[PDB]
Amino acid sequence: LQSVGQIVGEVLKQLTEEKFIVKATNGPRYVVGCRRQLDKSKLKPGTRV
Amino acid sequence: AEVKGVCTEAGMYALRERRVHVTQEDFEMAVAKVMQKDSEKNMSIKKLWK
Amino acid sequence: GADREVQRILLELLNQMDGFDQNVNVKVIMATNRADTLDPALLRPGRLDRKIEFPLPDRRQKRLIFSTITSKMNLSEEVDLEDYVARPDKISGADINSICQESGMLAVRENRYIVLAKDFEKAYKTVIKKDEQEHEFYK
Amino acid sequence: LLKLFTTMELMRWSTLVEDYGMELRPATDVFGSTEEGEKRWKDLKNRVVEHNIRIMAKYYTRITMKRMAQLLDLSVDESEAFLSNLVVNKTIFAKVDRLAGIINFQRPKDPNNLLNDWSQKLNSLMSLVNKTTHLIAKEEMIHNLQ
Amino acid sequence: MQSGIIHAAEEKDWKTAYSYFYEAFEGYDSIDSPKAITSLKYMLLCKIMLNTPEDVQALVSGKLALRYAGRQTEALKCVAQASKNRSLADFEKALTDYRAELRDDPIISTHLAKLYDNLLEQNLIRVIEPFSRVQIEHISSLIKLSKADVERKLSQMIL
Amino acid sequence: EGTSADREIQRTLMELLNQMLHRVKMIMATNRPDTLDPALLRP
Amino acid sequence: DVLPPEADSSIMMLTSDQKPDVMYADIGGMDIQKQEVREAVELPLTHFELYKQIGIDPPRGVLMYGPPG
Repeated sequence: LQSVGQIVGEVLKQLTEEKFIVKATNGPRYVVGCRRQLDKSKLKPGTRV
Repeated sequence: AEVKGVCTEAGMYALRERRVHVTQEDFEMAVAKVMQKDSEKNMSIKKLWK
Repeated sequence: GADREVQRILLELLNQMDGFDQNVNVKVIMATNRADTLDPALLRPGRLDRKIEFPLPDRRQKRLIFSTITSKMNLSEEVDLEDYVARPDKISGADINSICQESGMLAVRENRYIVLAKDFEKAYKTVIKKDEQEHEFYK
Repeated sequence: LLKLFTTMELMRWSTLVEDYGMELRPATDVFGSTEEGEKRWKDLKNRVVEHNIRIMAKYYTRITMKRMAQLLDLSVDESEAFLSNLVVNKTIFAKVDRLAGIINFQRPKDPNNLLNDWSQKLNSLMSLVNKTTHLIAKEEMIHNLQ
Repeated sequence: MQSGIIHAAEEKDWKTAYSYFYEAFEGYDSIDSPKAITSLKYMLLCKIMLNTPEDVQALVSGKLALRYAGRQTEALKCVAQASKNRSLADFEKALTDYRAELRDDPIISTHLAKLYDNLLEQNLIRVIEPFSRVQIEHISSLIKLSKADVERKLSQMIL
Repeated sequence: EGTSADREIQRTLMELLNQMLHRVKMIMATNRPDTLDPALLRP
Repeated sequence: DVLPPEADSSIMMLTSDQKPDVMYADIGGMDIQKQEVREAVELPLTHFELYKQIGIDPPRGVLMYGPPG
């Protein structure tokens, strides 16, 4: 009940430390922010998100 | 294009000796380098046709 | 169809390397194992104005390669790299590296970190790999 | 022995040898004195010296070479050589003024670092006084109810 | 030999310099010409300058480099051992002992002098790192040189 | 100058050759070494 | 706000991770090839004033051909 599904996409460019250009597969491409508990270094182009 | 490459290679040879010169020697060497024709050397395939 | 698509790839490459909209500071390097088959238009001073050749190592280059590889490597005092360098063959850099590498593994299996001349001789034979059984009438 | 080598205090090698030399007088190594390959006694002496160096570097800023030697149980020159070897190995930081023998462990003090330390002291003071005023408010605000 | 000399002098490609010197040595040995000991000396000098003196003795104990053995290779052996031990005093002792071979020959003397200066610089750095104020006398005693020479070298380094 | 399919196969070889880096060991299996490309057989 | 040009390139350059670990010195000999490639793609980008003062378009483009290995 208190869970909701996320949106699968793929990074395209590590923009400014907080901004990531992520292409939602079968859809548009956004610029999005990264939540607190994550490895920005781990996040690299082509990684799923 | 080959002529422009000849000029470029003559300039490159001049640069090789930290120079600002260009001379007949450099131009001739550049011509030889740029027009590197890969011929055939068996001489039999060459002399088939009298 | 497919070969025409390949030709269009080639033509786009030519046109981008030297076309109407000239580039600046976009230096390009390309490597191939067979320079004869390449298109005569993508060999034109202005697009490929160097055409560097990478011949098989000469005696001197063989010596330099052997020195550079046998560095960072414990080596026996009885080894004569001069013999291997002088022996005229067609050994390339990759197979010289393979000679040294398999001599190393032979020594490891022989329980020894300092390779001997027997170990090299073995590696040299196993890399030269001289093909034989050539139907002799050809000679 | 293990307690001494895990506690943070200097132990003089002379006292340790007049205490625990029993080893080989028992066990199988670090012999008090024996065959050359197993007279590691010198290695143990070096370990004691290194532990003393660590303790001094932790708990000093300016130790004269004379005092350092007479505390480490080695000549002044021997201690100088050992300390130089440690410094080269980068295990310890210590700058030796040999003109007056003024061995100093104080790393160069950047003004940035000094003022940052002062500001950190101020921040800790303010947080501590805030917590104390909260606790004392509770204290008086309970007891004066009686 | 000339190509090896040029490579050694100009671009610091000592590997190629040694290669060319060895080619010259093979040629001169095959001819049986007297001008092979110079090539052997230059090969040993290249080996030393490569910061791998351990191989100089191996090369000296070679298949071809035995007929020319003598003071010419003894001097290089002494220089190699001095460099390997980083003993400036023994280095200078070998230089003065074999002044005839190591010195009076420019192509080798200049390189050996440059190596001497570089080694002196490195030793000074190593011995001065564990300090913040030292007596030039103490440094000179540590490094086995003279006070005036160490002072002049230190002044040049500082400048 | 093989056929279009042959050139496609050569391109596939060529891609494999170039892509072929860390802790990825490789075993081949074949009944013929004659057809093998000299570059693909390189040590 | 306009994003930096070619964001979403779909083609990625070499980051610090890739950075092949090979020197100019970890290559036996090859003085000629090293010099040619350096003049083609290194000297023009490092010291361009040297080329300009001579009045040359740097030789952009270089082919490397030879037997495998």
